Amino acid sequence: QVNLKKKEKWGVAHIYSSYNNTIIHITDLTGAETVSRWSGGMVVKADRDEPSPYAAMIAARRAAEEAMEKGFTGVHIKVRAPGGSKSKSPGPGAQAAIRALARAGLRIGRVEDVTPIPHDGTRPKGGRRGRRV
RNA sequence: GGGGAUACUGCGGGCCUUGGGACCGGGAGAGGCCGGGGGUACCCCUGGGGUAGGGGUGAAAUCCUAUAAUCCCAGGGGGACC
Repeated sequence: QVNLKKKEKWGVAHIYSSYNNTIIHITDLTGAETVSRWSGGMVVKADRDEPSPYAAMIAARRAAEEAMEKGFTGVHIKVRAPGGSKSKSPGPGAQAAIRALARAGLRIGRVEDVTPIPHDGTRPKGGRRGRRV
């Protein structure tokens, strides 16, 4: 119980956003201790509705209120679209979730598109012609 | 079968330098080969965290996951690719 004068506790919200779901995941400043992890698939029951900025805001609110219960007055943001051979655009859930966090009242610090981009590229799926849908 | 002409072609000889070849100089270039050193990304293993879903679709399911998954963190390894 260190004598905390500031009560400016800062954590990190890692936001995995894709075209199929979104995961809010709040940790300490390191990232090695988790404090809240909420998903579209927790907050709803329709798979097609998992990605939505609706239910993204809800997952964000639940994770936020849990974290600001536990302390953590502010959060840095690390939004992450899927990997290198997959898509490199996050989705709507990202901006929706950061807006939801600000609404919840956590001081949003610095934001970063921490998306793993390859300097080479493994082969992506779909084959030579892609998805012929 | 003879005789004649000699521009062109051929044959022989000689000269030339414009075509081409050689050389020299400073540059250019993802030309090639061989060696070394790296870059993310991805996958697996280990350890820590943290629990109930993840994934995928037009919508779903197969599949993965409560032996602890997805997510996050620290290490190790791997093969491709720049």
